[PDB]
Amino acid sequence: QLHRNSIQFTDGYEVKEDIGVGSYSVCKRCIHKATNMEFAVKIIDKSKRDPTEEIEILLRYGQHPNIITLKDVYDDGKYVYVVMELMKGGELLDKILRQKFFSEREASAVLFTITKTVEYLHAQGVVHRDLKPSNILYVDESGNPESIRICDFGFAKQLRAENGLLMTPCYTANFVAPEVLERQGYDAACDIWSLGVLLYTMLTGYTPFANGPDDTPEEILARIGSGKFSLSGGYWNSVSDTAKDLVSKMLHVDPHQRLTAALVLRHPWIVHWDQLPQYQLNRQDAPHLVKGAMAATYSALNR
Ligand SMILES: */C(=C(/C#N)C(N)=O)c1cccc(-c2cn[nH]c2)c1
Ligand code: NA
Repeated sequence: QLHRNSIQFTDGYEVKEDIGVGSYSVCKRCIHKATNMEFAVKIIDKSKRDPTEEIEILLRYGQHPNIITLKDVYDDGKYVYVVMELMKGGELLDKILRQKFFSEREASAVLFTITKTVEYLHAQGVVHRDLKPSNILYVDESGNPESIRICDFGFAKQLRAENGLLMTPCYTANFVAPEVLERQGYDAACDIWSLGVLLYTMLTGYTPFANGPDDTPEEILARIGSGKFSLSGGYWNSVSDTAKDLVSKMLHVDPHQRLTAALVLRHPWIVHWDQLPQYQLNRQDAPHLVKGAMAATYSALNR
């Protein structure tokens, strides 16, 4: 169902500064010349990536408030211009980490919102397969969890049958190759590991498997081969046992014994947050450092 037409992206929009990334494509700020409104547009090179899987996901699931919403799109025959909502409130992790007053009850509300979003996607047989915090942004500076948006679904995937059919993890019979009943069960928990990395970084101000952008890829991959990230002492003293127990299983090594989004939300730190610290978090603060550390962390994975 795509695509080409008379109208061109140019005709309805003014391009602007490059706002980030990217691997197979470049996102840039733009304006809708009619209303002079601000949007963001990811320009994918068809010769390189195939937008199909991503765009579809966005059409159906964009309705989700906490999911980046798809406001428009074109294909000029060369690239594919996907207009989604521009995010003013900046990066979520980056924002939150500069908050010297932030409480567990408050970090529980953020992660709740994020996992509730991911649980939905999971029952829909869709995996992001890139959850690194740079893809979770704030549509505005309201600082309310309802401004949270998950973004850049370029690397996500639907669960399909061997027949090429939409499917849900509920339905079973209709045939999909066996390895895909595998890679979906991983890619799902793989998202849950990444959320582990967000909650760990959120309660402390450092990422569990890297100190900084300079860490060797081997050492990061090495730290991970183990797990056994430290939940005691330092910035782990004043924190809760509950959340500590939570971060452990979200970050658990076995894709299996590791938590599922659905169970996460059932963990008492998420449900029982009202029993949780309303007071700030002694946290190492190097928002720049942490960012550069995460970057070092994911490159080691994917490269
Ligand atoms: C787009 C790229 C990234 N990352 C990509 N290849 O998807 C991008 C980069 C920064 C910010 C946005 C964005 C989307 N909505 N508002 C801002 C998109
Ligand atoms: Na949305």
